[PDB]
Amino acid sequence: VNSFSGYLKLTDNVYIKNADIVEEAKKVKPTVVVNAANVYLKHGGGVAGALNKATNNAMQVESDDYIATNGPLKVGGSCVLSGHNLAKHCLHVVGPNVNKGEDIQLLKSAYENFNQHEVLLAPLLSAGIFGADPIHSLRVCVDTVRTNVYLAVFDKNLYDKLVSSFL
Ligand SMILES: c1csc(C[C@H]2CCN(c3ncnc4[nH]ccc34)C2)n1
Repeated sequence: VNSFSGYLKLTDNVYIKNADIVEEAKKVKPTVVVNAANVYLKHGGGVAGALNKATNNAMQVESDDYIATNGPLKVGGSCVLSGHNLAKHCLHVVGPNVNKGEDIQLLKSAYENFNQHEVLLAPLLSAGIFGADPIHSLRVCVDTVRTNVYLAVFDKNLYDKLVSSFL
């Protein structure tokens, strides 16, 4: 028994809610919150810019040191950094950017990173400003992640659409 509240159960291991991931994180303080990162860990908008603002820019400061030491992530890759005031850890995961010509099959690789963590609070990936279809994306999540994932969907019309169209 964990502390997530109000989620709809989609499968044995996937749960969903119409919620802002930042508000969910502040309330639950989960072991792992997933960020929808880019390869440079430049947190400008969407999930990344909202989480980072909620950390008072501490996430960006930590991220810039990570990049200076290690170089960029791979599309489909991830790194574990601090969760600051939002979670114990933040798993920064890079989904493909279809508006950069990046292969959408890399979305499955991106979700595979979630399997290294028993429980996660996460958004939908190479959703929002990353330009992917949020049906196909939910489907890849369900068919790839085997650990327990709590999805926070910010847009109400996407959520109602995702739930009503979920096979
Ligand atoms: C509607 C318009 S763009 C879009 C797709 C993604 C971009 C923003 N995303 C979030 N997901 C969960 N919590 C969040 N909090 C802030 C942003 C956000 C999903 N949904």
